[PDB]
Amino acid sequence: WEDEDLDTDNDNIPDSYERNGYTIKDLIAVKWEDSFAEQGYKKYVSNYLESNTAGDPYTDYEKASGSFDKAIKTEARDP
Amino acid sequence: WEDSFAEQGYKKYVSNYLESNTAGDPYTDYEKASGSFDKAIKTEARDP
Amino acid sequence: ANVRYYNTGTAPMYKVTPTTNLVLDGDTLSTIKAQENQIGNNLSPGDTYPKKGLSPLALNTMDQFSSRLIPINYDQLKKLDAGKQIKLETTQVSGNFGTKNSSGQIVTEGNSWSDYISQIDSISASIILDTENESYERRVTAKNLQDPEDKTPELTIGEAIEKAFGATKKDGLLYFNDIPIDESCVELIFDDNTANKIKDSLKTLSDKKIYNVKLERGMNILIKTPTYFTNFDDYNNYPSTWSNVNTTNQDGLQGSANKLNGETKIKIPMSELKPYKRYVFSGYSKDPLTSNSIIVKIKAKEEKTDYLVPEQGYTKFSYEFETTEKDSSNIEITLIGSGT
Amino acid sequence: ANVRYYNTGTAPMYKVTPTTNLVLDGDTLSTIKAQENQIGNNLSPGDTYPKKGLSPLALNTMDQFSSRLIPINYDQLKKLDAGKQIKLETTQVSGNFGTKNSSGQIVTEGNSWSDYISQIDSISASIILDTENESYERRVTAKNLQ
Repeated sequence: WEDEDLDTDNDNIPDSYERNGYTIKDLIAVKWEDSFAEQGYKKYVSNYLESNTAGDPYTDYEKASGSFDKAIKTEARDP
Repeated sequence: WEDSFAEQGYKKYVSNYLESNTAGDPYTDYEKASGSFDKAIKTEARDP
Repeated sequence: ANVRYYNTGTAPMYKVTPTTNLVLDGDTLSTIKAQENQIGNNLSPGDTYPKKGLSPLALNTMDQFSSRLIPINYDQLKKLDAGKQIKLETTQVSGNFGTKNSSGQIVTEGNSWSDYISQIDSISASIILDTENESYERRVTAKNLQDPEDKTPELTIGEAIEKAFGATKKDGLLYFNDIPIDESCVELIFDDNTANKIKDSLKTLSDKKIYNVKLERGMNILIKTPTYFTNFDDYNNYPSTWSNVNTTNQDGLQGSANKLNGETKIKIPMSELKPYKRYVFSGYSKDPLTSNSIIVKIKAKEEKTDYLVPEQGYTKFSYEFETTEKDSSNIEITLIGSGT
Repeated sequence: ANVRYYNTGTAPMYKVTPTTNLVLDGDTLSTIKAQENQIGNNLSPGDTYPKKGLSPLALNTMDQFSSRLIPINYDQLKKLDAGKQIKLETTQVSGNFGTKNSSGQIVTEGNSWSDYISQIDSISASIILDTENESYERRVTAKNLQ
C-alpha cells in the first residue's frame, strides 16, 4: 500500500528500513520498538536501493533471518 | 537535466539511441549510468 | 614440505585449493597450485586443516596429475646445505560456498568464491584483532560521500567495532567475552594513510576521542590487547602484588584523587612472560611534581625516562625494552617520584 | 623466470592469463601460454599480482600440463653465459568480465574478454597520462563524420 513500495526486490519494507530498524519475527520483517533489547533482539538498518548491500551473494531477507546456513558465525547476521 | 543538479554533485551525460551499447563494452547504457553492475569498476567510467 | 592451513573471519569455504610460493633469497623456486592430493573439503571457522590431533599435511609434487617431483639445481643445494632457510607463502585461495534451493538440498557447484573478492574489498575497510589466543580479521562496509546517490547508513568506529564482534555495552565501556576493549585499555596500531586521515579529522570535533570519529572507505586498522593490565578497580591480572597500593577513588578515570610521593615496585619472573621479544609499555598522565620509571633488566637497555607532564590531561605514553632468555633473574620496574 | 603483473585501466579481470614470449638476440626461443600454476584469480585495476609486499611469481615450464622444462642448446648457453640478457614480451592476454543474474549470483563463466577487443580498438581513440608513481591508459569514443 502506501508505506509498502520497495524498490529492490529484497523482500523488505522501505518503511521498516530507513527508520530506526527492523526485526525478524515469524520469518517476516516487522517494525522496531525499544522494549526488545530485553529479549535478545537486535536492531539494524541498511540501504534499500540495493539487493545485496554488503557484497556477499546472500540477500537482505536471507541474512536477517537464519535461512541460509548454520555454520556461519552469529556475528554476521546484520546486513 | 537541469542546472540545479550540478549543485548537489550530479553528473550529466548523453549517448547514442541507435545502439544499446554506445561504448562497445558489453554493458548497456542504463547499466552504466545507474551503477548497479559491479562496484570495483571505477566511478569515472560510469558515463557511457 | 609439511604445512597445515587455518581459518579466521566469519565464513566457511568448501573445496579449498591454495596456491603456494617458495622463496630462498630473492629468487623464486616454484609456485604450486594444489592438486587433488592436498585439497581440503571443509574449513569450519576458527579451526585448521587437518584437525588438532593429527599430523600436518605434506606436498611434494607440481604437475597437473601428480608425478614429477620438484627439482633443485646444484648451486641452490649448496646454499641449502649451508643451513639457510626457505620461506613459504600464499598468493590466493579459491573455493566454493553453500547455497540451497527453496527448502531443497544444498548445491555447491560452480558457486565460486573467486569472483566475489574484488567486489567486496573496494567497498569495505579492514579490522584485525590480535588476542594472545587466536586472531580475528573482519571486513566492514563503508559509506562514500562524494556520490550523493550511494545511500547507506554511516556509522562511527566505536559502533563499527560494536557490530564487528558481538560486544556488550557495560557502563559506557564495552567488552568482548569479558575482556575490556576500551579506547583507554587497548593498543591501536594504524598505518600512515589511516593515521594521516584520522588525526587530521580529530581537530574538527569537540570530543577528542577516536572511537567516535566517522568511518571512511579504505582503512586498515589493527587492535591488540596487552598481556598485563593494571585497572585499579578490579582485574589487575598480576603475579606481582603491587607495592604501596593507593586506595582512594580508583574506579576509572574521573578518579584522580591519589597524590602520593615515593616509589612503587614490580618484579616479574620469566616463567609467565615469553622471552626473546621487544615489549611495549603504555600509560596515561596526571599533573604531579616530578617522577621517573626505572627499568633494570639486563641484555637490553637498562636506563630510565623523564616523565615531563605538559598538563594534567590524560596523555598516553609508550616505551620499549628487550627480554632475557629464561634465566633466574626477574625484570624489575620501579616508579620513583614526588606528586602522584 | 620471476615475474609479477600490472593492470592500468578501468576494469578488473577474472581468471587472468597472459601468454608471453622470450627473446635472446634477434630470435625467439619459446612462447609460453600460461599453465594453471601461474594463473591469477582476482586482479583489480591499479594493482598487481601478487601485492606490493611479496616476492614475484615463478614460471619454468612450456607444456600444457606442467612438465617438460624449457630447453636451450649448447651455443645459446655459451652465448648467454657471456653476460647477455633475455627480454620478456607480452603478445596477448585473455580473461573474463562480470555479469549478474536475477538479483543473485554474479556469474563469470566463459564470458571471455577476447571477443570484445577488435570492436573497441577500431571505435575509440587512446589517451595515456603518465606521472611519477603510476600511469593510466583510457579509450574514449569519437565520431565518424562521414
